[PDB]
Amino acid sequence: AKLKNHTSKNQNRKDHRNGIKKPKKSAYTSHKGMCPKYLRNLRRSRANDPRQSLR
Amino acid sequence: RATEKEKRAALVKDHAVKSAQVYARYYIDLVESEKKARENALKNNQLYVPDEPKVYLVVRIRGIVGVAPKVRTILSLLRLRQINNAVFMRCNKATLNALRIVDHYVTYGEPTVETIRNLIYKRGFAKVNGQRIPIVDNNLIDEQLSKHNILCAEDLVHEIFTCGSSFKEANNFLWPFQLNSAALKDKRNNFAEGGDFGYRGKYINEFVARMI
Amino acid sequence: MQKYIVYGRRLPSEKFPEPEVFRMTIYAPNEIVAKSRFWYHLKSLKKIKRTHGEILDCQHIEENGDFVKNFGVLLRYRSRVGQHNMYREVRETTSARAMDKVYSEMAGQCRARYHDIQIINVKEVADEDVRREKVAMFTQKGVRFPHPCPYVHVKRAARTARFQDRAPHV
Amino acid sequence: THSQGYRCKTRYCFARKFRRHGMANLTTYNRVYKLGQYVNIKVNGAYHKGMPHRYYNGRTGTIFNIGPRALGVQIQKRVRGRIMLKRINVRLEHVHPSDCRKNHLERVAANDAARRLAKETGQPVPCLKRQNALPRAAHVVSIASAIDITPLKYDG
Amino acid sequence: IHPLPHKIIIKKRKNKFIRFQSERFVRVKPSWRKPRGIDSPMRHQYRGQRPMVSIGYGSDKETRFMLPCGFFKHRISTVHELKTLFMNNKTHAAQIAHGVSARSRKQILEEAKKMGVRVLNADAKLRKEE
Amino acid sequence: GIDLKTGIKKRKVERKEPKSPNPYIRLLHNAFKVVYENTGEDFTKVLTKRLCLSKTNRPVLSVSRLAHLMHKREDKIAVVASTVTNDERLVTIPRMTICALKFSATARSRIEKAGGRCMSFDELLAEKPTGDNCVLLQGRRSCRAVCKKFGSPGRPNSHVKPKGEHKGRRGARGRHSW
RNA sequence: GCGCGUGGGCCCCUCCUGGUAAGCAGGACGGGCGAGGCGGGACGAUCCGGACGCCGGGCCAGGGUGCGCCGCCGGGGCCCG
Repeated sequence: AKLKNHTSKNQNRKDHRNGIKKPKKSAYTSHKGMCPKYLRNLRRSRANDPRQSLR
Repeated sequence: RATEKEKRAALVKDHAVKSAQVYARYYIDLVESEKKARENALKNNQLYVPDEPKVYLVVRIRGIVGVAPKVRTILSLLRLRQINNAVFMRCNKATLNALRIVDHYVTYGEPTVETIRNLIYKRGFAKVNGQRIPIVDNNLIDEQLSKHNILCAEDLVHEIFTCGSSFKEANNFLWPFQLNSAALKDKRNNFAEGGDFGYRGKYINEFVARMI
Repeated sequence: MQKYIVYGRRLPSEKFPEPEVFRMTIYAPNEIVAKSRFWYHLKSLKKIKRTHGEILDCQHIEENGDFVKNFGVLLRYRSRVGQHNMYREVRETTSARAMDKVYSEMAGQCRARYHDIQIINVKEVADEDVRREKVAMFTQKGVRFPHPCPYVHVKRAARTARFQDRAPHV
Repeated sequence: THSQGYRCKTRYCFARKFRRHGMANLTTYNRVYKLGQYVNIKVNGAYHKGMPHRYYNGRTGTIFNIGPRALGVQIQKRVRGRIMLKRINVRLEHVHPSDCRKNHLERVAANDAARRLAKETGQPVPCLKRQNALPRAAHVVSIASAIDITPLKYDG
Repeated sequence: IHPLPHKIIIKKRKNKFIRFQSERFVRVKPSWRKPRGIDSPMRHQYRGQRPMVSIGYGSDKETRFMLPCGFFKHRISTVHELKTLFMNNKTHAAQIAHGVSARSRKQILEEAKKMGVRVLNADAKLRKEE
Repeated sequence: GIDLKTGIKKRKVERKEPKSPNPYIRLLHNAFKVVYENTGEDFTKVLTKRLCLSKTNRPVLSVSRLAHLMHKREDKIAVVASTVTNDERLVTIPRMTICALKFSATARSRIEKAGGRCMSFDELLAEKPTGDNCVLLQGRRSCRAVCKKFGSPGRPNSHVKPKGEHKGRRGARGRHSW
């Protein structure tokens, strides 16, 4: 018949067992959702002089 | 190179003989200075407030069962992981504020030099390579704390009693003191309500003497 | 049980470089409880919380107690109904010793513990000024009374294992 | 909750202040923003385009993107045991500059100023580390006029 | 016939750790089995229950396996097998196996007598003269 | 009795030994571990552990990778803890000393024909045990096909590929398919 | 990286919703039992202390100290637990 609809007890403990994990370091610098124009300029700018890896 | 162990012993022993003679005179200068300063104040209808405590001895009085998640974290940082364990703390606003959160699980106060020496010599053990090694000789203190300028055992007792610059390194060096059972009376009321938890002040020394 | 004169003042401020000093005569078991009571009072009477102020000096005043004097204590206790005011007189050698007798008779008769009772004042009253008869009867020059509890010499019988040959006379 | 639409439980959150209804002060648009700047997100109810969710109100973040009419902000949301960087695009009105690092920025410069003197006049350097209050000190205080205080008799 | 001096042998439990409920039923043999029941009083170690086998009961490594005579046991079945005890086994002692017949026990015991090796069962199967 | 779980992140297992039945690998690991213990050099510690790693952890380095990796430093000896496989695509291989656990037949011939030396871990222990004029080089560990298919294909930010043919349009034709 | 069990929970503390209420139903922070020996609460799953290898000595928590039943006295007040 009727069982528990919802509980939150222990869920915080379970989260903190090994958790509270910070989100990577690459994510903080990723170019996802950045301005398409700014990113094109960055590529053109870093494609000239010492930064350039074009050979 | 095998020799020089005796030469270090000579320098370490020399620092020890001079330090005990000088430190004891320093400790007796304090009583004369405080009593005279209080006399001078008394003549001028003034009160000499003494320095607010610089170091506290904190002893866990409750066990590991049912501890709150925050209280567990603060007591772990205070190096109190088992009942009857004692550690020295440096009195700062941050340390004092966190002690209030874990007051129900500990009793604390300001230790005398006599209490300091007895814990350091009877129950003192060191943390070397994360190992609890007995403090039976001045050589061990010198091999880990001479960088912090603490060649001898009296040099250690001074660092803790007078909260010196090398207090963080010297207190960490001492392994949390493991002491005998506490007499207690009420562990749930506070020394201010007649129980034993919380600040006991000078009475921390009396409590610790039974557990050495 | 002790008798202390706890001095205290709010921490110096830019507005008030020198703050007013308060002195309180507090009877308590220990210095730590005495300083708690001082701040319980200053928190309410002067709006000075313990963290706001500082205790300049806690001074234990010991007393000479070679002669019995009548100490009158005015106090306020919170009962199951609410706060009440009461004046109790106790004849004792020292003011700390009479505070013990007052807190013994406040727990026994009024069922009020030390933290419920707040002592307004303690002041020695002379024989002429005693307003309470339980203290007045003793103040008269000559008091002759039979031993109040002469049967209390049954302490002797615990040692005897209660195997005495004759029933002891009182 | 039985209804969980974009703007649920936002009656007092996205409401304007007592006397602060109306259009935005033009400084909100005028204030210059730079990439990596710390920005505090406080939603303004009047402007409805680019509105961050009620979760994003009260969250400090960094500007990943500076774009036409909109600032992309990276805020960290703890979902379960993992804190996740969430990249949101918020219009000018609902974002504000943050003074989070201002005390650090102030301290860095003050530390250098004392050090600059330590290189020149007064060569010894004062400790440039914050101290957590410390346990008072000694001092002699004149009891002189000390008011004798007594607990006052109960009134009522 | 005499071993190295050795350190006092201390046995943590003299008794043999009987299984639980082995007295009540003949079907339950006394060989120890870990109690593994949802409501097993033995596994909950409530007061008054039998003791539980654990590594804490282990004997000192230095004196373990040693027999009451201060010697360790090597089970010999032949006179060539008396070569283990021959290679300077001053600590060990020899037990002849049960299968070895009295004819062969006599030869093994003579070799042991020359070597000085102590034989634990030196009266075994010695019934008069065959 | 003692709360020892508040700040401790639990023991982390590592390969303190080579699980290899191969005698020669066990004999070399013990050999270089004894050197590391007596002389505490990083080169001998990294080699000691590299020998204990599993085959998947240790990938092959080709004779075209080693040529490119040692282009600036032909003098330095290239120490590989796996197998050197030849790259026929590199027509001409440069001459260098290489010390590897194994060398394929073609890769032993090509380096020797070039005038280079194929040394062995025993020759390294005898000639340069601490690692003077030597570089520890590794193959690409993510080169494994299995490594490429790890993940959750079907999640938006997976960039993985499904295991099996699939042959259908739901979830595969776009972020909005499904 | 591989994978298992689990997805009927229930109690305590405090904060709550429906109900006259319920050892009733439904929620929240932490803790506990589940899966926690042991001493106490006369008895009890969860209470109060304490969280466990095998032992010897010492200390003493909680709770008590007429006798069953280990361990108590001294002082002040009250009095048909």
